[PDB]
Amino acid sequence: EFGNLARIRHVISYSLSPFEQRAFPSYFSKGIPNVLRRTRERILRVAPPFVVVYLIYTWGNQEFEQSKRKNP
Amino acid sequence: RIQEVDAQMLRDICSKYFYDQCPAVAGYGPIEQLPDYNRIRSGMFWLRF
Repeated sequence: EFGNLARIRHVISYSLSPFEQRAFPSYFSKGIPNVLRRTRERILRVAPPFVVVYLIYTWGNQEFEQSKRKNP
Repeated sequence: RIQEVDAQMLRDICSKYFYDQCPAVAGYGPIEQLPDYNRIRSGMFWLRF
């Protein structure tokens, strides 16, 4: 509930009207580097398990296909 | 100049200067319950008008 959540002192905040400012201010020119930075920060934690299970999926499919084949 | 003011031009002038405008807000003190600017900007108009 608003008004009794925290004790804040010596903090000033400045804003604008939504009619006084652009909706998309420097969208691509500041969005492509920031998305690239977040990607650079998170690929080494996210991607390699998915790459490993991609190789597990492909290996399992080819091993199933080879076990289908009649051994001479 | 005062005597020429009736209710019709009063609400015409007030709809000119007050209705659906973007205000300037200044708060000082325990102002946590002071609403965010979108709430004041929504309070600058009525949906019943």
